[PDB]
Amino acid sequence: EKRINKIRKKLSADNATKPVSRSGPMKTLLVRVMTDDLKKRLEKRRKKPEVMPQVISNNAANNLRMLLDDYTKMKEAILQVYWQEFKDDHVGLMCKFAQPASXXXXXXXXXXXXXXXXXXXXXXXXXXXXXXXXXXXXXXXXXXXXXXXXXXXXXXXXXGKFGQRALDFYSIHVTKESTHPVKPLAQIAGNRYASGPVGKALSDACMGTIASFLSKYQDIIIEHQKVVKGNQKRLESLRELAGKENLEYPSVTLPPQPHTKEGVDAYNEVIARVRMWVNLNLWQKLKLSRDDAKPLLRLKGFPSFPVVERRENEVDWWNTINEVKKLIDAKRDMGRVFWSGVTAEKRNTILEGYNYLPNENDHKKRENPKKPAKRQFGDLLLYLEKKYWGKVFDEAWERIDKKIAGLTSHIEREEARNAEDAQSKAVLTDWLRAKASFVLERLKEMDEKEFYACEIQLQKWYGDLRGNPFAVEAENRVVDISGFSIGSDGHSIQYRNLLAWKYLENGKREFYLLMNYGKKGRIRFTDGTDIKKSGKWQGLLYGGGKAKVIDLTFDPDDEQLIILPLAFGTRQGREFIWNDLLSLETGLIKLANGRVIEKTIYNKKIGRDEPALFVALTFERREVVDPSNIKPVNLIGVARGENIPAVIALTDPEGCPLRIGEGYKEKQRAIQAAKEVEQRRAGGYSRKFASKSRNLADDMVRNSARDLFYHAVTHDAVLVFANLSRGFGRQGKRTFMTERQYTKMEDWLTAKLAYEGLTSKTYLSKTLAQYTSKTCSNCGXXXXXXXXXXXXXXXXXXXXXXXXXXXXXXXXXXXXXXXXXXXXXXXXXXXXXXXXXXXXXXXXRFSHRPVQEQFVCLDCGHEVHAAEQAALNIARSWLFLNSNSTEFKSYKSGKQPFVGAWQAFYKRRLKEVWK
DNA sequence: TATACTTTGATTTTCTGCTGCAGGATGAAATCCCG
DNA sequence: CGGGATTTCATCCTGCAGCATCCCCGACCCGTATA
RNA sequence: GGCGCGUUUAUUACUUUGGAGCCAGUCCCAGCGACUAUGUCGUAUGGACGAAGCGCUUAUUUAUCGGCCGAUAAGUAAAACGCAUCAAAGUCCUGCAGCAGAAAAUCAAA
Repeated sequence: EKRINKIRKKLSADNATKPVSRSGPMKTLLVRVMTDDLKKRLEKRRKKPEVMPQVISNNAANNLRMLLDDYTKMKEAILQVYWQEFKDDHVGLMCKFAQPASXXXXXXXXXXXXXXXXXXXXXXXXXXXXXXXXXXXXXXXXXXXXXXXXXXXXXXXXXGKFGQRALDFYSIHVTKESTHPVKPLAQIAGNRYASGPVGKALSDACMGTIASFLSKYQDIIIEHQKVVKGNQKRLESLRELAGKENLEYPSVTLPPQPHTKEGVDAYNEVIARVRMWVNLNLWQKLKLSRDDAKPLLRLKGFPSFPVVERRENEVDWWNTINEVKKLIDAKRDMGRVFWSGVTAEKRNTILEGYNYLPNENDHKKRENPKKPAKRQFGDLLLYLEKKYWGKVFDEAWERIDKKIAGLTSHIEREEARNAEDAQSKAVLTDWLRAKASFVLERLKEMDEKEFYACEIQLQKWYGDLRGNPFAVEAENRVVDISGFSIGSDGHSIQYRNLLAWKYLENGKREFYLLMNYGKKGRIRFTDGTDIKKSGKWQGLLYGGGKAKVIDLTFDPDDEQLIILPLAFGTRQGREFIWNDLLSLETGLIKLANGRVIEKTIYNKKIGRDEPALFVALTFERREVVDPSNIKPVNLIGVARGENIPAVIALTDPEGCPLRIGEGYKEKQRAIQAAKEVEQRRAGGYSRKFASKSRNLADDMVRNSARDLFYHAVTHDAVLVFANLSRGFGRQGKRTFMTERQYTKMEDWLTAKLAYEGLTSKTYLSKTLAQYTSKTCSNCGXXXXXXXXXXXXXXXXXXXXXXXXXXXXXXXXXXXXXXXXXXXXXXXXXXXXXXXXXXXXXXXXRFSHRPVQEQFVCLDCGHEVHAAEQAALNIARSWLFLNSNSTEFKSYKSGKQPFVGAWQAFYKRRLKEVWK
């Protein structure tokens, strides 16, 4: 009773249905094309198929290569010419992509006392439902709608929404007229692809991409205007250094608002220089806390123009290896006169301060730990200093040169045979960096002028040599299928693609995808109804608004007609090809769009270089359940977290009364530990678990969304989430992006709720997260007053005591926190409390949740899991918000804050009906 | 009893993945060549 | 002069919403051994 | 960690997550540790080599038993079957950015 398709057949089989209004919910297939290895997978089994289905016929693959390669070339040409348009005039291209308005009317005016940003910002009281005042500027009425007031209500020059079809791309490059000199269908594709579907799909893709770039660029220009205003407001760093008299000058002026991309680089360079100076001379040598001298923020978020502005820094491995060896062996003789020279004492400071000699690598936890190869050279230097300082350099150089020669001979004999050693490359780079950072100490002692030039060259070479043998080339290749429609004259296929389903022997089908992107016809159709055991080839082409299957006649020929046999499960087909509730060939689902994707999938037998072929037909729904349900006895309190996500508590409607996805952080910590142990040695990543964590996270999100949806439906309940303010994450030091999923569960639950009809007003509600997980379920904050008296505060709720136990660690520490309290209390206590952060002791002992699972109250003496207790607080916080009893009249009139009003609701209802 | 050592700040060079935004999920109609 | 291939052309969405919620680090980076 | 079966997720074969099944050694290269130090000994860290279910029918080769072949142990090869072995999920594309991981430099804090 706990599968997902049982719940959708519980929803869609107890109340009525209704058609959609304008658009619908979208799903997508992701079927794979049966090339050859999908048939090798079939002739390897125990039971074997009756009909060994089909294979890509070795000519369809060649024209797919031609089509995808021509498509990406045309995309790069269009994006390069609009990049050259964008670098010449920002606001011109922004005004080009604005939109048309609609089919409006004779709206209002605001010419006087209202201009623009970059020319007659009019107005209209559009929707009279609950929100009007749409500005919608003109002179093509560009729907400008902005002005966030604050200091000046200035409306945005370009519109509130950049658009896809604003430019009329099919009046430019693709048409035979219009002497714009860049024509992709003519110059690049060689005039052999049809200028119908190719030009319009390429239009849709390129214009959607530049619309997304401009729609990000406008907001980023606005937010960098705010950040540069705040950063000009934060040059009291010059005020403090004169205020403390200890520092002379930073000597740096800020540029204006950058606006290009390289201005952002110069601006953030100056910001980094000032920030490094502030950390070096104010945060450390003068011991100032961060939140007294606020630092300069960095301009982050500036987008780049999409495809053309990528890096492509590709270099070959052995040539850079020989370059590092050339730089090392050039300066060998100058290193000999240096290390045989100056002192014993200064040279010991070089050997000890620059991390050569091993500090504590002897802690043998059942063999020593390994050394980072700048310290193995230190051990060899120590042994040669004992046994043998001029000729120590020669023996050290010969030994490390023999190690280097053995490593490069092993990599040459293993790389150029069949495979990649994949770890000894990293060790060769580490030992080369060690030889470099041993040779360079003439320059790090004599003159630091040219020392930094060779250092940044060696840093670039080391970064190349460690990262570039693990970089992935060969990004995905997509072509689009923009719609399935019969033309105006009812005998044609506009966009020239179909879902075929040639009939097999008994009753089953084959389900090809037919593409005809050449400059010809080659597909025709009338109608049919027979079911004979041959190529009925039917089709589903969506005539007008109606859905119609056809009888289709064509011959497989090597000029056009990409014929892709699909491969999918019974699950995907049962879901949205032949679903017995939402059938095709009736119109309850309709196909909308399609692709063809050549992406790199992982094949286990070799490395990941196995590009497969997926299709991805995307579908829109047209039959939708009408909301006439209530969910009264409901209040399922979804309380989310990173350790255990989605903790569940179910109540009654008055408020009186599961750990979905329990073991989850351990699994991703194990995957992360595998990535980290494969990253330290063997400097890259080993591209096998390059999608393991995303697949685990997706499986958890979708299984937990299934479980939340199940417990919502079968117990006649409404889920109650907390307003986590999307984008919510811990965002610290050891905080991986794979456990930031407080938004993803809500997104997937809405996506399974938007599909199959419903909205976020019948099974999903959201309440405020203020002071949940903090109030005990039989008791009542964050204003822990330490103003009460050093021996023992008595608090508000009755009386307390002292005698603590603070377990502060991150080293080797623990405390009883009373003797230290008396030591920090001095005597007169006022001077103590002025000069103590010893409130941290009380806030570490007397706090709720000492360990980050449990909970301890301060007047109940109660122990709860603080996740079931958080869930009950969520399910009662929503019951407090929209129930006007007495106390929600307060906090809307502004009488009390939220805390006292919620406590007065809670302890009144805790004695009344225990809620 | 301090001097030796440790983790952590801030710049920088290379790569990776995962989320978080923004575009989207094109049918209808009208011209126009062409043999 | 109809068939088939190009060219244009354009469509809707309103909402109100206030400081913690996730985790955990700080705290003491001063401490601590030990020569 | 590696290698294979395949069931349920009310026409097909896809991408995944689980459960269960069987094998995880050799110093040949390299790493790393100790030093009797331009090397010797260890350590399975990485490449390379092999290890990767069982049972029932049918043809055979070898060893046992029987006075042309018959029945056992092993091995070969084939097809079909059974058991170990059992449940779930899928909404994608494009493009940027932001975080985090990983070493590696430089300048400092106590």
